[PDB]
Amino acid sequence: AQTVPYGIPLIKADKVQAQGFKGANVKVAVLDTGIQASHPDLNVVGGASFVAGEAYNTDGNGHGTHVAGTVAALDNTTGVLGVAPSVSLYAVKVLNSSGSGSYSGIVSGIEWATTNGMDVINMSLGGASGSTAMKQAVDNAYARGVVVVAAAGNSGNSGSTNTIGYPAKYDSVIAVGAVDSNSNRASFSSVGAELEVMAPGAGVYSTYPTNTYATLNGTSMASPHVAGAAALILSKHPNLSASQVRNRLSSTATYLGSSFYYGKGLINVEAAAQ
Ligand SMILES: [Ca+2]
Repeated sequence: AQTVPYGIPLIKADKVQAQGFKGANVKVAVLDTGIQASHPDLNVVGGASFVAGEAYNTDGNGHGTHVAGTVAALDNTTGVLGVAPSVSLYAVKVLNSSGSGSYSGIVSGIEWATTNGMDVINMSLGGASGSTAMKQAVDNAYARGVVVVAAAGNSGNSGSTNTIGYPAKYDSVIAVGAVDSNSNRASFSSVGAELEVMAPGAGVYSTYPTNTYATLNGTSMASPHVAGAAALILSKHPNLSASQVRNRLSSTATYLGSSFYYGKGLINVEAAAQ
């Protein structure tokens, strides 16, 4: 029995897939803690590790295998279902078993992604401070046609103090906030003027270490829904430029309220892709 997480139908991923578009030919790189490549519900085609002592194909934390699952859990008779199940998955390890990464490691991951022709980059990570190297790394990738997607942050909204993290804060990166199954903004979701779009981030079930599946909360779970949506949009319209894919996502987002808390609203892949 394959489970279908609320997240896929909520963003209308199921409608698009039913049309035949599943992300085939689109190269998606997941910049995270790696992925458990042996997971039976995943097909990791390659990648690289910029973390010392850990190869790219193992995940001693769980976070990367979970994010990876939301994007591409295989469409079959077992486990869960990804947003773009026929995508080419590349595991780029830039975070350690503790889920922490240095700027250089991340920067290497971004550069590797660009140099190796990836189509979409997912970054479910973020710090309080940026870096000039990271900004260059991300500007060039996007300018080279790569769709950059990152988690907005899990600092909630205490105050009126823009809590968007980096690299989400950068102009070339799409900042993704999180909503629950009722489409309401999850309390932990970062707010700020850079907040672009929302996606399911509360209570998302996906592939998890050592051939199992678990439920997690966080904007980190939200980002992969958008990365996969970009992959769907690209599989249906391969001649689109990154920003064009970007524009479809924002323009067709379902209005939820003030952008400071919701961006342009909840993504709708069917409207975005047509
Ligand atoms: Ca499956």
